[PDB]
Amino acid sequence: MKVAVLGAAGGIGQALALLLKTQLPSGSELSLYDIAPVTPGVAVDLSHIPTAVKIKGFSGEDATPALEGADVVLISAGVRRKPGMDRSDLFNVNAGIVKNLVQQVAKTCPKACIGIITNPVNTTVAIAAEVLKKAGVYDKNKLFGVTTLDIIRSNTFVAELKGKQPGEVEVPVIGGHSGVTILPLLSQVPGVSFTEQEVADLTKRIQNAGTEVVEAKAGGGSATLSMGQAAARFGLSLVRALQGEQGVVECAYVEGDGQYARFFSQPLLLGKNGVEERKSIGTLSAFEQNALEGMLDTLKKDIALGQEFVNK
Amino acid sequence: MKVAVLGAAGGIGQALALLLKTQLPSGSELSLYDIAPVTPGVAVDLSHIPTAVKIKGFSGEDATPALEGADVVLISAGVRRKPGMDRSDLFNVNAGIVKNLVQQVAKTCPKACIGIITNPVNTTVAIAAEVLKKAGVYDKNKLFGVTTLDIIRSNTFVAELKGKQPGEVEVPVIGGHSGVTILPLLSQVPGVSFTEQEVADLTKRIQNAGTEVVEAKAGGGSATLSMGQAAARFGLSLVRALQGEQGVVECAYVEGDGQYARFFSQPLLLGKNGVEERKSIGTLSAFEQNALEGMLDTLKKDIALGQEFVNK
Ligand SMILES: NC(=O)c1ccc[n+]([C@@H]2O[C@H](COP(=O)([O-])OP(=O)(O)OC[C@H]3O[C@@H](n4cnc5c(N)ncnc54)[C@H](O)[C@@H]3O)[C@@H](O)[C@H]2O)c1
Ligand SMILES: NC(=O)c1ccc[n+]([C@@H]2O[C@H](COP(=O)([O-])OP(=O)(O)OC[C@H]3O[C@@H](n4cnc5c(N)ncnc54)[C@H](O)[C@@H]3O)[C@@H](O)[C@H]2O)c1
Repeated sequence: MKVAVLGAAGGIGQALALLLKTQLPSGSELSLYDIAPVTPGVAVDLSHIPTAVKIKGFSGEDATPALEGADVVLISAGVRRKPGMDRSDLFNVNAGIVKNLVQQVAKTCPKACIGIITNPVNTTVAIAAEVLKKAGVYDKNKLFGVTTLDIIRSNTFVAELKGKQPGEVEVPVIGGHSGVTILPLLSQVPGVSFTEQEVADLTKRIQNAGTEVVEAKAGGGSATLSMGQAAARFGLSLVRALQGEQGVVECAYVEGDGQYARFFSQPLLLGKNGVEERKSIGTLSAFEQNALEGMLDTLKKDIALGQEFVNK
Repeated sequence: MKVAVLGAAGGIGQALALLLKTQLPSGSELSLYDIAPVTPGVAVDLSHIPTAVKIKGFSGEDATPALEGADVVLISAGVRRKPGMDRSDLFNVNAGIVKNLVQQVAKTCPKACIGIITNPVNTTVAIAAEVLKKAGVYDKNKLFGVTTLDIIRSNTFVAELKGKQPGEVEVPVIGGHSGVTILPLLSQVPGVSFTEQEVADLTKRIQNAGTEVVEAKAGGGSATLSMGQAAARFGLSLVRALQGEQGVVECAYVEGDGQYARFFSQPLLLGKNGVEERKSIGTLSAFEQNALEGMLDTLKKDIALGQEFVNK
């Protein structure tokens, strides 16, 4: 596999880089791209680690070199929010960045699996899809909004509440990636039960976890190291599936049948061509049904904002 | 085990943090300290990763909280060099930082195993030893200059030359950590042979690898991600030995019998009390014997500079 990381010099990009360098299968290639001029030196730094993964870094305005022959592209370029901001407040700086980078992907490697990490994900994934459509090159099985951080956050918060080993708990999370649209499916966590007070409290802690880190960093940024970890998990799942491994399933924000919104995050069976099947969200509790119904008008306004930017 | 990282908000500290969070044994504690006010937020970021390792971060002028009950302390605080500088040029900014932090270690956790990562290591380790002596608390089996990056750099450079799997080659490196005092023992690499031209060229590439990254980053710093990786390897070796694991051996810069200089890096058998035995450097080639003899006056000037700072 070749994996390209666009936005490699940032806080997220460097942590992701470190993890992919040390965890990608033997024989893999990793290319790093960022406009920042330190980027080739980030690749040299990493190239001193003894693993059988070839790494090169690229700088400047053209990402073509990084993108040639890429199977997976992971996009983490863009600005972080400051205390007192919402994710949607990032639209004005980041919409242009994502539009610019996906046109480059559309020209150079239109068959790659593309993971959008750039905030606000609910909207930027729709920007990506519209760009790829205009280029005559959209495949809805190969475009992903990366929501994996919500998953590993829920796993951590549940295990500590319920006295479980953190690596042993997996919770499904559906919806989107904003404070209102993150819905952890706590009724479906095997082997654990929660009171309704535990469900309310946990769901809030999970929805507000991004603002918790932003507040804690005090103007020094948002989640970088945990997000690096989450994105490396998703990327390695993509790579595993693309190499033919069976039964790899991840939740991600993806264009589907539209039963709830155009884009919606749900569990997905991954295969050699991207998403193999979009799995059922299953049976919801009364809390979960209610939370879902309540999020739906905010979700599709997020989507329409993205499509607007590209189509007007 | 409790492991404390002093200098946790820097480029090295954050990569080290990420790796220790994800790789330390279940039941471990990790505390992060830095004067930078973002540090508690670095710990919150990391605390969202689902592993059974407790993490807390501390800021301000007092490191006591981070240091209470620590078994291993890893010091990576200090300034990076810029293009055109030598490691020794960092003495004026970094000597004070190391003196300050080791006095805090001497008060709070005098029985911890201490790894000095701060440059220039040949000199700063001697600063550390003199501080701990003045505090009546020096144990020469528990003070380490961290040279592991020279090792993993050599492993990478050899494997690519000789068509080996990078994870399968281990090369002993003795001496110190400066351009003149890094001596890779290429005559002792099992299963590989080198021409004398290959030995000269490889030894140079290895000695100048730090300047290669500094040049490549263009004022954006020195090696951070690879150094994080190297320090995490050393820290996990320390932890393994302290928990009673057998036959863990690492090269590190350590006060020994003085046959070459006061401090000298050589292979060490690690045990429950720090270094268990200081191993023989073995039989040297004619190149290696010569390189060793030639480095010795520079090494002990490095040492005497450190002792001077503390003792005058
Ligand atoms: N939805 C999610 O779960 C999720 C996850 C991770 C990140 N994100 C978003 O990703 C972005 C990450 O920011 P960060 O924390 O790494 O901040 P950062 O400022 O540390 O990193 C951002 C990088 O983008 C680079 N950059 C800007 N435009 C570029 C372009 N055209 N091409 C390449 N590089 C360019 C910058 O030079 C920088 O290195 C934010 O929008 C964040 O909110 C969202
Ligand atoms: N000998 C080796 O192999 C080796 C290995 C790694 C690092 N080093 C040295 O370690 C230092 C690492 O720099 P970096 O690349 O991370 O640069 P950086 O600037 O990114 O990080 C340094 C950190 O030190 C912090 N700091 C300064 N004084 C502090 C103090 N009193 N206590 C706590 N925090 C404090 C800063 O706020 C910063 O976060 C340099 O001297 C480097 O040359 C040497």
